[PDB]
Amino acid sequence: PLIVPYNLPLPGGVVPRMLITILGTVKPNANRIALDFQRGNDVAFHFNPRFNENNRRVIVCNTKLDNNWGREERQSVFPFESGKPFKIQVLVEPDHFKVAVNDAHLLQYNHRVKKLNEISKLGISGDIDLTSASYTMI
Ligand SMILES: OC[C@H]1O[C@@H](SC[C@@H](O)Cn2cc(-c3cccc(F)c3)nn2)[C@H](O)[C@@H](n2cc(-c3cccc(F)c3)nn2)[C@H]1O
Repeated sequence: PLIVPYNLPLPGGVVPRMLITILGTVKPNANRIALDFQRGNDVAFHFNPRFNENNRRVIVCNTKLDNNWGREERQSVFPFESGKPFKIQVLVEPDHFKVAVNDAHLLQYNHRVKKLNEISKLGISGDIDLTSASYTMI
């Protein structure tokens, strides 16, 4: 494969028990990946693996409101590797997004944007070959 950046519409927004699955492969020498769950111009949930921030690998999560980034939430557990295939699963739960990578729980992100049914796009960006992006209800 899909063209990156990729826009996946989420019809009617998100809702608890919606599971979003992203399959791809990290490029060689990757620097960054981003998933952006968007409410119009706002980013309800930005999930941003950084492969070289001051020579460290870190996951940064944040929200962008009225074009302003908020307070970052950081996770140093880092399950991605340059050149390797991955699966990201984002399960919407009542009070947070729950993220697993390669079937292992990674992090939760509490809902800052609370109009879940207005979070109606997922952008997928950065240093990946994107194989598929889809959603289902569990
Ligand atoms: O906030 C999140 C934002 O970050 C900024 S970079 C600056 C901050 O990182 C500053 N900062 C440090 C800290 C902090 C807090 C505690 C400890 C600590 F060490 C540090 N708190 N704030 C970044 O451009 C943003 N962005 C990334 C992308 C993007 C586009 C395409 C592909 C892709 F993969 C990503 N588009 N926009 C977005 O990721």
